[PDB]
Amino acid sequence: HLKFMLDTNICIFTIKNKPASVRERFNLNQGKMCISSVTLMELIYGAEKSQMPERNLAVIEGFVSRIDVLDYDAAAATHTGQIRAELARQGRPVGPFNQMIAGHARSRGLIIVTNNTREFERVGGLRTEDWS
Amino acid sequence: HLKFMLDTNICIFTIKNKPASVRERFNLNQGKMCISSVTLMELIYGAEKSQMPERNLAVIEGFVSRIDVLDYDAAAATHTGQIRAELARQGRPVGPFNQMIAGHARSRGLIIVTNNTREFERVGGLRTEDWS
Repeated sequence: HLKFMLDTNICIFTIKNKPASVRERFNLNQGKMCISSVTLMELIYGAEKSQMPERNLAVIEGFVSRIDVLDYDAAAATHTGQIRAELARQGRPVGPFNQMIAGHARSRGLIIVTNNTREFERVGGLRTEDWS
Repeated sequence: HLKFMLDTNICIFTIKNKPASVRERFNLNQGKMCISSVTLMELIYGAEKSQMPERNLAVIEGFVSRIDVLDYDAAAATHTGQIRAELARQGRPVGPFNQMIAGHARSRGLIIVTNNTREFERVGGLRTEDWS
């Protein structure tokens, strides 16, 4: 059963084995991890904008096949909308894709795994961990 | 079968029945229209931050019951990443949520209905209409 939603940086760190501690923790939690399709979007952007698009796309494809990719659905969208309004009320900045990842995680009761701890902690009702 | 994906502005115009031309075309295309869950997120944000949230959330409720809401899936994410890379290459600005709506539409072979033709025409391989 899913416990963790990995943020984009955490996926990249796992793929790069750097910081090595992230891949180590990844292997301790197999079967319990997923990403938002929003993170898949960020990963594909990284690959297609790179100097080696085909190679890096295959890397992403291989990586995501080992975990679940969750569709960003009405529940995720609604939590995200609520979160954005609350952040606006408090005058707190969170980047657009991170807002969506946060709402997606919260909509599924998942822990967000991220190295951007302070930013995600601006969001209410959301648990985070860092594996770095 | 679906033909159009409405962007957030077009939904609001439909809801407000102003400009009335949008609602008119909307009713001519019943059963053929949808929104990305990304647009649902924007609508929920708008209602939650408003001065009458409960009332405006009910409006969204009602509106959303009359159309299809499509989950933003891996295919949508993949088109979006490609699009962002291409826009960046060309130095063309498109807002983050609009990038995602464009990718979702392109992944499904849908026409984007928008009053922001300037932004969406920057995306390659994308058909658009303006109903305003």
